[PDB]
Amino acid sequence: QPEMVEAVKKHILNMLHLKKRPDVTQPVPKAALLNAIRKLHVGKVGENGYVEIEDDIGRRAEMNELMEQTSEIITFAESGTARKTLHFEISKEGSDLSVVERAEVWLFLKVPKANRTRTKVTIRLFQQQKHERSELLLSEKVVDARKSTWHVFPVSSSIQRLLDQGKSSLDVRIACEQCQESGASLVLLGEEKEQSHRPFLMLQARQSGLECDGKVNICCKKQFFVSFKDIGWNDWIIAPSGYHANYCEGECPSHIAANLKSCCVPTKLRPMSMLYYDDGQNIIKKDIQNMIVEECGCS
Amino acid sequence: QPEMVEAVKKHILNMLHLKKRPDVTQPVPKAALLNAIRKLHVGKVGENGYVEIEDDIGRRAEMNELMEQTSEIITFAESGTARKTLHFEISKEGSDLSVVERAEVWLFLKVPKANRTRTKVTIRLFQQQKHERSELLLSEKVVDARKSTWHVFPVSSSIQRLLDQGKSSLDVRIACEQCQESGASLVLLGEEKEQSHRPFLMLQARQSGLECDGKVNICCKKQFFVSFKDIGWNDWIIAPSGYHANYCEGECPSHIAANLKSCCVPTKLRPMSMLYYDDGQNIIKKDIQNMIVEECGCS
Ligand SMILES: [Cl-]
Ligand SMILES: [Cl-]
Repeated sequence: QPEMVEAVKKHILNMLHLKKRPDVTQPVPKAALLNAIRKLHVGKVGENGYVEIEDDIGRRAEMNELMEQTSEIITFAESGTARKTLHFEISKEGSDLSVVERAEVWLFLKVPKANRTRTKVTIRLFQQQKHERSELLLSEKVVDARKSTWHVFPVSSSIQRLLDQGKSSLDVRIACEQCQESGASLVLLGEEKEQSHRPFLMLQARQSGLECDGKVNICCKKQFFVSFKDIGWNDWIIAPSGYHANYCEGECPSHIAANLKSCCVPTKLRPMSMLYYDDGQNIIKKDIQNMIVEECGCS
Repeated sequence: QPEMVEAVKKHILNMLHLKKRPDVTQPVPKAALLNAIRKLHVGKVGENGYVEIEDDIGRRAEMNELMEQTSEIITFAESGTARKTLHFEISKEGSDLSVVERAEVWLFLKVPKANRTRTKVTIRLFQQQKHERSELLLSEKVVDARKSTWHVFPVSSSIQRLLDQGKSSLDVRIACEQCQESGASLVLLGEEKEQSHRPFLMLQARQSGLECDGKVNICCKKQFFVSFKDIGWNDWIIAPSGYHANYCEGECPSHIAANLKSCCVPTKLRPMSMLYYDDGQNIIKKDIQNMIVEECGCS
């Protein structure tokens, strides 16, 4: 365990391009430090003097991973069998994704000649479900019918319910009895010169690698969190409080049945930002790549 | 070479969770597509129909790497030997970094009793250089002396010149003859209850792994760019135009003089976003992690 701590310490020093940790010294007073990192927006400070890094690159990494778990699907409407009906055949991708972050229906309201009278019209979207036939109110929206424009119909929860039912098919009847009064018309089939006005459904959805537990020799990640306070480094390391020193252990079966050998290797790496005294007078905010191992696998 | 293309194709399909590429079909008309990805801000379109991804996760990755090459240094002033002089001993970190992105001097103007008369005072910062003694005008700034507040003195180019001269020492004489007229005083030594007003210099600076060239067997990255147009995939792949299929080749010396074996392994991975037809009706924008290999090394 002391050897592990020494190893982690050497690792940190190497990534910071330091030959050793800074000598102890009476540093710049804490008030000065906090004020400086506050004004430069380097570190946000709560009361009692707890410091977090304001522009943490690790948070950006987590955000990127969120994007990596998120897919955006554009489904163009197919003509329905009935009048004023659209068919949406959502890709199987949406079935793999569990959480519906957002879903919109885009319909283009075409107003050939501008009309101020009856400025606003009520558009309704009915999901045609069977078991014989009943209609769900997908969306009831009041829109402006002054000029030709796109209109957006939020249908998040309804698409969520649809996917939860294990379905990716969606037939939509559209109703707008006041539309022609305003001299307006909903482009339901993007045909010919109005083909750039073909309606569509947008769907942004999320989806929601061994760790060493009791696994004997297989390639896995051992989690070893080490607080800087416990290893006597919290004097020159301002932030964060600790370091997730996860590492890859185990052996990997070869390609014997390119390269034959296989190694237990970090397959998922996360960057980490640090705020520290380089000496008694110099505080450094630094962003280090490949600092934290998130997953291990066989090469 | 056809086997390499097949390998890349299989790789892409695997990362997209597809068993094979989508069957050809008469897709949704290009006008509809472009309009849809434009309105949803999924893909920016120039004329002639060239498509780029608007929220490319790869660009975010490049930005993160820029942060990983950038350090921010806070140097607190030490008392000079002369009157109204501050000494800045910049960390050696700044010497490693070549490009000075920005540098500021923060000085706190303390106005005990508010004074509207002589609203503005001229503060000058003189860098005291020798070879006997001459003074450079670091900064000449006109500031408001109504209330006690911080003032920021841009010194980017001057700190750049200092670092270019291979020096990290900086003595600054400060002049403000109009300050006491306005009942103001520059906190030069953050002492006692004014210790949170200790002046400081901020410095944000940048710094500015084998590739297979003719290296026989050492671990390196082979660069293989493949355009989707040339491999007949540009019909269902809307963006980007091609794929940097870089890969790791070579052998790695062992740890014989943990794990003994070492493998040529991607040490630096970059994520890539794709915009593609899942079928004739469904366009998917997806962000894939660990898609592009940027560097290879021995594990
Ligand atoms: Cl130590
Ligand atoms: Cl093919």
